Amino acid sequence: RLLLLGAFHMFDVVTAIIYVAACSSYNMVNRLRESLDLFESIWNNRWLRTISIILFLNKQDMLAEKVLAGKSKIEDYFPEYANYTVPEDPKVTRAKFFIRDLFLRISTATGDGKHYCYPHFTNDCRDIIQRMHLKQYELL
Amino acid sequence: DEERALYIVRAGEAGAIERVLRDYSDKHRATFKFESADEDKRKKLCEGIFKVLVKEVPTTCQVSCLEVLRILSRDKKILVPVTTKENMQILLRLAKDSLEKVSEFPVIVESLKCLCNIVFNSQMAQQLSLELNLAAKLCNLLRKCKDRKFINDIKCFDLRLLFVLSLLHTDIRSQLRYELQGLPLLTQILESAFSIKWTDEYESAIDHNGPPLSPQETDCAIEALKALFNVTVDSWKVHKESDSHQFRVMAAVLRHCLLIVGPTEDKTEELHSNAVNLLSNVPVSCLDVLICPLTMVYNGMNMEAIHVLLNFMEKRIDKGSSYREGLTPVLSLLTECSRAHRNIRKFLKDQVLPPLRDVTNRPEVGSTVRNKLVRLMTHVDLGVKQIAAEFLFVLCKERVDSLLKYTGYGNAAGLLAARGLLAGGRGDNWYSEDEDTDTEEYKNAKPNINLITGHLE
Repeated sequence: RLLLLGAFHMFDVVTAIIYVAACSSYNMVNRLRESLDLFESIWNNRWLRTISIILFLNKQDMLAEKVLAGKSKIEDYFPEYANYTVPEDPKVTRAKFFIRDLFLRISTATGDGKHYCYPHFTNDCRDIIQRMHLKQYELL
Repeated sequence: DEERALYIVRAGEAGAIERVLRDYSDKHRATFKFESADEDKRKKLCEGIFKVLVKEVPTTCQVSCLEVLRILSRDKKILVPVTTKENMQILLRLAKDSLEKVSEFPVIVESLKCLCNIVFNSQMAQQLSLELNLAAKLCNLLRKCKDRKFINDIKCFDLRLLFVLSLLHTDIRSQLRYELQGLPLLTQILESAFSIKWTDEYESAIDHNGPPLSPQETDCAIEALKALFNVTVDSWKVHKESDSHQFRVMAAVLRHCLLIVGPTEDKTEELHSNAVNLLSNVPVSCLDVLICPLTMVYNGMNMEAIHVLLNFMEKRIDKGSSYREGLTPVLSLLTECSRAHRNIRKFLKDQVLPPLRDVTNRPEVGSTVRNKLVRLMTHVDLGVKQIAAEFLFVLCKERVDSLLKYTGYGNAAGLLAARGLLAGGRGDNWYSEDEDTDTEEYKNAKPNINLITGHLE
């Protein structure tokens, strides 16, 4: 069975843990720090030293809108955002990568080789091709 | 600079202009950013040029004037006072109706280039294009070049102008597809570039020792493929029974295109990419001609084109830049082909997911094609991470139990959650009766297996 602790028999409260946390709560006051603390508490336990974790990061569009609006800035709540190595609008991909890395750095430290973490973010072809055709046109 | 040129143009001496304008074109040949201190003078020069093309002049003077005007027309601001119907009629008159004369080809080429620049840059020219009926004249010029020689440049730039007009306006696009016979004519152009000699109704004769193509034929083919993509954008919305014969010939021509090489290794990729882009608009029920021959060989069929497509995708994954614009069309085309046909799906399943024999390694680590497609399943982008999962999900007959064997629950959790099934289940489609395909070693190691990770501890 798999346990759902988000904030084949599926149950809501064992072989795997499904943990979901909204990624656009950094401005709200913060909640992202609480989520990271809970994740680091569950990952480093000793009773669960062989179970893997599947992580879901939803509400991406709300974060995109919030970062494009510009009313609230990340660095006001997460001072580590500055001096961050470079990897739509260029101010969204950096935010998404930073949010993912905050969770990833906790896992890599300990437990290597006994369990793993799987992070997931939760016609288009014609539009993609038309936009590519427009952008790449070169004047004679 | 422009003051002396304008004065000597207003003077009117035929010989002096052919030298002054040529020198001006030589000095400015690779400039694309203009400063605002030189605007007014430039504008005046532009008008002066249009004042001299009305009178009769030698051909070299016309060529020089058109070269200078092409350079000036790059900047958007100058065109506003000089976009009028009387001015455009002169360009149309120069471009066009007897092709017997041979020394007047460069004039036609230069006028077509100037029209391309003017139509793309400005906005009123697109509105005048409907009034002047440019598309019908372009198609007539295309038909007039059926058998003549020394015609490649005119055809290439005619196709370029048609592509621009179709891209920037919708009324002209609707005029080409349903009236004016756009689909046959353009198809014929391709059939003339590749030199196809039909063996059967929808089959062509292919020689392995065939000579490579030429740069000019490559350029004509590329322009024709782009224009044909713009014409048939809304084809899949409504399909009748009287259009199948027209689309099957197009599919056969594209299949013949996929089996030849260009001059260099860089043009071949562009040719195949444009062919793959066009193939995504043809209705799915007319794509069987891709495996049309009955003689890689599977079930007594010929499957070289599918192998070429697979190699194309595998080589595109290797470089790690721009996955969104480089992997969506080919993966979508392969999934659509595999959903509706039976031979293609079985061939691809045997080529991508062979029977399992290595159990002491994780799916993500490795260098085979299965490993790359599994690594692609956890990506920040949504389109890539969904299409790469769906491609593997189709090959396994939409059964969860067969997907979890090859990939693992951890990698497939996202796709399972998206489709609403997180437990044992099946897809909506039913393909055929399940069989047994298990290797012996796996049968030994199954009791001690890890379902979440996908390998043996």
